[PDB]
Amino acid sequence: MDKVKLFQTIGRVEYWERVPRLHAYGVFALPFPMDPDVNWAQWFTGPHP
Amino acid sequence: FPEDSTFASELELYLLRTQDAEQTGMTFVHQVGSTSLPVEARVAKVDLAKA
Repeated sequence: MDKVKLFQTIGRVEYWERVPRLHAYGVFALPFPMDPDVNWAQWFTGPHP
Repeated sequence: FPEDSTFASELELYLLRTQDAEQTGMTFVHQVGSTSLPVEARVAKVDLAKA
């Protein structure tokens, strides 16, 4: 109440795994620049992959 | 003209000019997690000279 405060959570991490692909299929990737008008932060919110 | 001596008649100077390919170019910029892209082709030249 006043002199003793009980247990109370502070923070929380929800950590996830990645998105897999095929080993034998072979990745081919190239870097492109963003389109700035799109809200790119909206796409990257959730921790689940 | 400091003097010099030889035993033969005619004097041939053969100059070999060399324009090596100059080490130019910057490394290409990319993002981590990408397949690389190759470099351009450069040229070296050799010319000679007779006197």
